[PDB]
Amino acid sequence: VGRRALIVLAHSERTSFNYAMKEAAAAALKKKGWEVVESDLYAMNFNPIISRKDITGKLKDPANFQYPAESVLAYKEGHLSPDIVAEQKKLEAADLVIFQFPLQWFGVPAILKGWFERVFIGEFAYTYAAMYDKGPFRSKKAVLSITTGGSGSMYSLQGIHGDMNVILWPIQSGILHFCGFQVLEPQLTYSIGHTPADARIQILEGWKKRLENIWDETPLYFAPSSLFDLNFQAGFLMKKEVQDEEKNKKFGLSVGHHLGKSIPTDNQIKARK
Amino acid sequence: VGRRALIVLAHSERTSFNYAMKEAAAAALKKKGWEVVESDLYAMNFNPIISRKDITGKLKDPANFQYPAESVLAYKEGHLSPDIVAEQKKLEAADLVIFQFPLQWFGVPAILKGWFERVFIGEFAYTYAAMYDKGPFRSKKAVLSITTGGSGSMYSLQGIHGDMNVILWPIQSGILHFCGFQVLEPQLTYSIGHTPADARIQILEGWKKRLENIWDETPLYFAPSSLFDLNFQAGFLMKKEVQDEEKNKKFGLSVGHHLGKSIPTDNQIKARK
Ligand SMILES: Cc1cc2nc3c(=O)[nH]c(=O)nc-3n(C[C@H](O)[C@H](O)[C@H](O)COP(=O)(O)OP(=O)(O)OC[C@H]3O[C@@H](n4cnc5c(N)ncnc54)[C@H](O)[C@@H]3O)c2cc1C
Ligand SMILES: Cc1cc2nc3c(=O)[nH]c(=O)nc-3n(C[C@H](O)[C@H](O)[C@H](O)COP(=O)(O)OP(=O)(O)OC[C@H]3O[C@@H](n4cnc5c(N)ncnc54)[C@H](O)[C@@H]3O)c2cc1C
Ligand SMILES: Cn1c(CCCO)c(CO)c2c1C(=O)C=C(N1CC1)C2=O
Ligand SMILES: Cn1c(CCCO)c(CO)c2c1C(=O)C=C(N1CC1)C2=O
Repeated sequence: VGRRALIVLAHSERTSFNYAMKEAAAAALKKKGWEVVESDLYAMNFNPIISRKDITGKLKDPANFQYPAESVLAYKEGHLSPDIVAEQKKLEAADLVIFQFPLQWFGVPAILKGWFERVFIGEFAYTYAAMYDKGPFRSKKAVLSITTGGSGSMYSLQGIHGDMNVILWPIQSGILHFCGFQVLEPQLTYSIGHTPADARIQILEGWKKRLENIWDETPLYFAPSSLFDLNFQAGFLMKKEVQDEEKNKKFGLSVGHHLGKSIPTDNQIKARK
Repeated sequence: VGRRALIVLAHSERTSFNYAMKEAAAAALKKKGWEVVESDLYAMNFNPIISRKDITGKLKDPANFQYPAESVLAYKEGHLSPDIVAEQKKLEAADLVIFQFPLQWFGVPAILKGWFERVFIGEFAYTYAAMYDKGPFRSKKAVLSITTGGSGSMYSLQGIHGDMNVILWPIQSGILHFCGFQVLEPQLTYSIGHTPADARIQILEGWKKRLENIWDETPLYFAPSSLFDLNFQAGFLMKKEVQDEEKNKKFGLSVGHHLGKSIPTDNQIKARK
């Protein structure tokens, strides 16, 4: 189970609904007996820009600096900047990780994106030998609580912005599942700017009612790494046997693995698949 | 045609392939007679975090600060941070806009994301009344020149990362096209870290050769806003007449508008559709 949760919030105002959402989760998890730790990126004067300054030790190759390799070495020998180290310590402790933020340009706010780049360092958050389902965070669960200005119909299959499921894919699969995370269903609150005071209060309570059994939820579906040949020679491609088996299938496995066929409904929004 | 071009580079090292790619682009356009401006975000020590400080004048509601509204107001009254305004002037002057950068966590670097968040202010870059093809940058053309660590196979339909087209969509559609931009085929250079010196040399040459007739290229396909009911009351949904004619089509219109059907091949990578 999970006695410990980490809530990462990416918003500058104590007056925003996101802040309200953060407080709601905290109070709800605490009442249930969780240990809650927060990462208010803005209140932390958080630096979102990767650079050589993330390494306090001596680079192996100062003339041609390469972040991936350098930050790994830094991780292994113990000389990553003190702030990155402190977030890595929170992640390691946490069972549940809650990412609370407002949608900004079809994605996560620059400051939170930076958090991922500087914190989710190789060896720590992922390895090529243990990708996705076999990643380091496989015993953890992650959820995204997003707020938007645009209504929900704008993000439907016929909505001008298009299918939200496509927007969520890069984040939930690309960042979260890749490191081993079990991604739970996203908490999506559309057009929070056009929501009556009474509705908003219910949203807060709904969020809290959910967090009471958050750990027992069945996570979103992602194609297992067992269906792919996990090696550079093979190109990390889906096993031939698997390709043949799926040719008889109507729907693709996920949004990223739509396989030219149809995408199973709300693959990145609803579980059970 | 276009005489002016702006290149936004999002990389810290001048020894990187990205910097080399940016220099090639510059050289090539200049030889063909273009005015070339650059935004080396790392070199500029660019501030990517949106805050109330992006507004130098008097806010309208300082105690309940809402970025979207306040920032549009500062734009219209002219009290947007000087640095943001300097970048805005670069966009207004450019016909072509090239975005050079390494893929990081299935998206653009945090420093570029922030650049979008702070420079693409309402009214200036977009208006809900002039969405997508009718956006402010409709006479401009934008291109993504991306470098990757993973191989092209990893991002094929049967690769572990799944379709690259899905990763491209939120950026090319949600950010660039939403603002009016005519998005041109991305320049995708895979596993650049595992590419021979000679190969890298030719890559640089093909980019330069491409930039010679870049303006004459037919852009990627996006469903035109004429197909959707552009009004809140309607929820910005596809017109019924249009939904009806598409019922018999086998393919969806694009990645975001797959419509539960089959996404046309390389909708976000190859033009003509
Ligand atoms: C740079 C940028 C890019 C954006 N890009 C997109 C995009 O691509 N797609 C999109 O859809 N949207 C986009 N948006 C809009 C953004 O998603 C919304 O403005 C944001 O989600 C609104 O929520 P908020 O919590 O930040 O703040 P607020 O707008 O303040 O709204 C919260 C509301 O709830 C009220 N409230 C606060 N606390 C409480 C409480 N405890 N109880 C009850 N009510 C409360 C507030 O008074 C307010 O009316 C963008 C915004 C920015 C700044
Ligand atoms: C935080 C982070 C997240 C990442 N996330 C992802 C991800 O989600 N997906 C993914 O696929 N990758 C990812 N990557 C990897 C990244 O995309 C690659 O490391 C990057 O694209 C490599 O290119 P480069 O130009 O930055 O630099 P470099 O690694 O330096 O490589 C350029 C190569 O070309 C050589 N070179 C330089 N200039 C020239 C020239 N003029 N002519 C010929 N050769 C030259 C260099 O010596 C070197 O060997 C991530 C990296 C980081 C740091
Ligand atoms: C800032 N902002 C708001 C909210 C406005 C509330 O005042 C909305 C919702 O329509 C939106 C934005 C914005 O910057 C970009 C939007 N395009 C990418 C999809 C968008 O829909
Ligand atoms: C740093 N890095 C490299 C490059 C390594 C070059 O040796 C690759 C390519 O496999 C990758 C990364 C990285 O940080 C994260 C990756 N996950 C999001 C998909 C990835 O594929």
